[PDB]
Amino acid sequence: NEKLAKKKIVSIDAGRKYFSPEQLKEIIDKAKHYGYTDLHLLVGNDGLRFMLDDMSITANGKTYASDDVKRAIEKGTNDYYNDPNGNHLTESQMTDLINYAKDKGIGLIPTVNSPGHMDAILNAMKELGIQNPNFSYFGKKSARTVDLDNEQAVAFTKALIDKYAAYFAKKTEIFNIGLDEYANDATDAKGWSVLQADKYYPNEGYPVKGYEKFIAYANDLARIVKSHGLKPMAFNDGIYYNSDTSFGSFDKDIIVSMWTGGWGGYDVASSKLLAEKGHQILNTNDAWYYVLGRNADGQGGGNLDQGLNGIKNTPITSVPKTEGADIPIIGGMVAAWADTPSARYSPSRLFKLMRHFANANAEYFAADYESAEQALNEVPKDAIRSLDSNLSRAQQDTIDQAIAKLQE
Amino acid sequence: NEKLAKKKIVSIDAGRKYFSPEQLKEIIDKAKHYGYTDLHLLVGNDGLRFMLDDMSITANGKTYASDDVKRAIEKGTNDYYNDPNGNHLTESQMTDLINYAKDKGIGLIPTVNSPGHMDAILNAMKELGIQNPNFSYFGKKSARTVDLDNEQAVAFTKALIDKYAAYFAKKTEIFNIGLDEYANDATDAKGWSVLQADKYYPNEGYPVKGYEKFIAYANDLARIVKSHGLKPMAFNDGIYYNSDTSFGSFDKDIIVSMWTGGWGGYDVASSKLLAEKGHQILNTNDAWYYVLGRNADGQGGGNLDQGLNGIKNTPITSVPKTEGADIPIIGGMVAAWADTPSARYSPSRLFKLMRHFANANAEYFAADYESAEQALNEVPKDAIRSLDSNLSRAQQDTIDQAIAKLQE
Ligand SMILES: CC(=O)N[C@H]1/C(=N/OC(=O)Nc2ccccc2)O[C@H](CO)[C@@H](O)[C@@H]1O
Ligand SMILES: CC(=O)N[C@H]1/C(=N/OC(=O)Nc2ccccc2)O[C@H](CO)[C@@H](O)[C@@H]1O
Repeated sequence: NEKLAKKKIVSIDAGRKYFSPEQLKEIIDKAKHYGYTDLHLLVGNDGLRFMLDDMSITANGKTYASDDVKRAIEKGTNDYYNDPNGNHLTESQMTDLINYAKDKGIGLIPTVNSPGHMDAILNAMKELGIQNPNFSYFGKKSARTVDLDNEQAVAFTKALIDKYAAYFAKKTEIFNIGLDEYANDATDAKGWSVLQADKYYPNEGYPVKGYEKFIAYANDLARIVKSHGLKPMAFNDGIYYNSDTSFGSFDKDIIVSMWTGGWGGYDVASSKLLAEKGHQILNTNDAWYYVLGRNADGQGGGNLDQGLNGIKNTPITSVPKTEGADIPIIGGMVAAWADTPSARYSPSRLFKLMRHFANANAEYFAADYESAEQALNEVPKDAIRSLDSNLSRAQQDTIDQAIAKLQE
Repeated sequence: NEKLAKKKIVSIDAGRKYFSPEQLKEIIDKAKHYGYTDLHLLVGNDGLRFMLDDMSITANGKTYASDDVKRAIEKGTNDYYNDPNGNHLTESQMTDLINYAKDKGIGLIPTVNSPGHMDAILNAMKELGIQNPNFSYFGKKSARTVDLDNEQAVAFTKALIDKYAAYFAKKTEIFNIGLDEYANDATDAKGWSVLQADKYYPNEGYPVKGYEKFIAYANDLARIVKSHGLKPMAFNDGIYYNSDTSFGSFDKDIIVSMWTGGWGGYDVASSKLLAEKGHQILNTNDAWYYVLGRNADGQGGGNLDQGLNGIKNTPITSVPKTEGADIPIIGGMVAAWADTPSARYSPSRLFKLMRHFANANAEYFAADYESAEQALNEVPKDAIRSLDSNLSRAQQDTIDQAIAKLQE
């Protein structure tokens, strides 16, 4: 069935906040249990929390030694938030995690975010001797965003992505380069307008070729990822921002994680425009968002009850900003975020979100056969087998009737 | 139940195209059958197809005689499209239609559109001696939109709305003043930007206080409608366009028919902003749109199969441009339109749309008790009664099992 063949993805922000391999395996088990197909794991998102064994970087006519890069990144991340739970996943842990997921039929999609949400990398680059990597807006320095005029900072960042992409090659299918929310701290969430401004309002102090350079940067990352046999993904907001096609084009192989329909003064391209350009669309509707430590109404945007309500009200098939058109999607992604990374991670709350997303879109999620397997095993060792292995969660109680056997 | 208490509305464009009282009663019967609560009947929308017995209008220090107004409007409408099926509903027919609907528990919501989509009224005003009522944009004259600088044209239009509102008083609850798509012909669908332009780009030939005057106009119509005990409704696109609150405010009693999340260069306010301003929201998602004579993919926007797919993919609870927030709604409205008014009206196609909207949102629509009543009557005259009169279409087959009795 076509619905069941879609991707159903849970997203976890292990960039801002540390998650242990054990916690992540537990998430993987629940994902499999509920009919999900993939774990989307941000490891670079403000913080950078995945260290390769060899972190040496060649860029700028030199090689930054592995030990030096590791030190700079570890500290860069800790300056953002020194998490008492841990700093980073190691390469051994990631290889094991990917294999553990794969053995269960769960794929892994990493994110290493740039040119925004890269606090730790910027911090690292500074320690390594790269001057003024940060974008500044009229005196206000972005903590999270690289200046695209800074050739050395850009070359280092590209080489770091390439290094990660070389690792994830053959172990994974998709690599999310991110691209969301350029200089959102320094511009009060007006980054794309700011990058486009100089073209239409010249000689006013706006970044010359700002957006043009962003386009070139995004496409170069896309080529880098694809050179390792990987499909690039990115968040939608900066992609043909304001529906403006006059700055250049985006590479069609960029899968768009469509998370926002925009807001006042933040006029993103519709998913209709993006799909018509040829981009595949992953529905990542922010109606479903959950930010750790926000549980009920009044606790702010992305609170759990808001996310659970978005899940109930806005199904997997309902994409942001469609113009009423029929947008084809590769599937849908529900996202948990750690904006305040010191908040306590609650497995039960995350699984409640995941369960609700699966149950509210039951025809899209493979039925739970684990329960049935478990029951057969619990039969003293001294229907179920014949029911087709292709039901959805919508037909779940069928299976739960066959487990209601128990006696004989 | 809260879901069942929502409004579920079918919209019919009897402004562009003539619909007979008989056709409309048939629509009302189907609406009741499927669990709808209201018929939204545009009678002024490009064409004007409802004539009051007394059409005399006092404005501009004079009274335009009823017979003169009737002649001008009838011709104005025919110049738009002289429909061989008929020109207008009469007052007797409308009073009967409203009563017929009311007796069945179906409300009627009329639309008389302005200051856009008012071809016939503009045509009429010209015949009646009002000079240059039409908005022009750099030489290009709008056929559909009144110039808000034209005091006499504005005063006549306001008085016509007041006349209709006086008629609909006590017979109805809501009056839709429309307000969609200002000068969409003459500006290539850029009307709101055009009205706002002079404020930010002065001395360039843009309408001085264009949007400011639109705001005053909308609010005056709102006061007029409310003076007859009616709640005003309007389409969302012109309401705080571009999320700009610096031109003035909209009256909070304006219920917003939220039909569009906007598109490239057409940056409407989010339903989040509108709801936070205090506006009640009627979900009128254009994903569900059906334009008569467009049946399959490739036949253009609003084709039937597109509407049926929008209905399947986007439920009644999914509002345009929410910013991911929980938007409260008074209910939802599915709309059939006659953009090409010479297209053949197909009852079966319209009922298919209506049926699908009801079945795709089954928990919102009152169950069909008419079938059960019919069966009891067909019992030779020489369970059903006890099942609660409060089920939704989701529990329909319960009732259809009780009708599967038939024999004894
Ligand atoms: C692509 C994305 O979601 N980026 C940021 C992001 N941006 O969201 C907004 O700018 N606004 C918003 C916040 C909560 C829910 C919906 C939209 O949302 C997440 C939750 O706050 C952040 O953790 C992400 O880093
Ligand atoms: C409020 C509204 O819908 N206005 C016009 C309207 N505006 O729609 C658009 O501008 N674009 C559009 C067309 C079809 C489906 C969705 C959006 O849609 C209807 C169907 O074309 C027209 O009949 C209406 O007059």
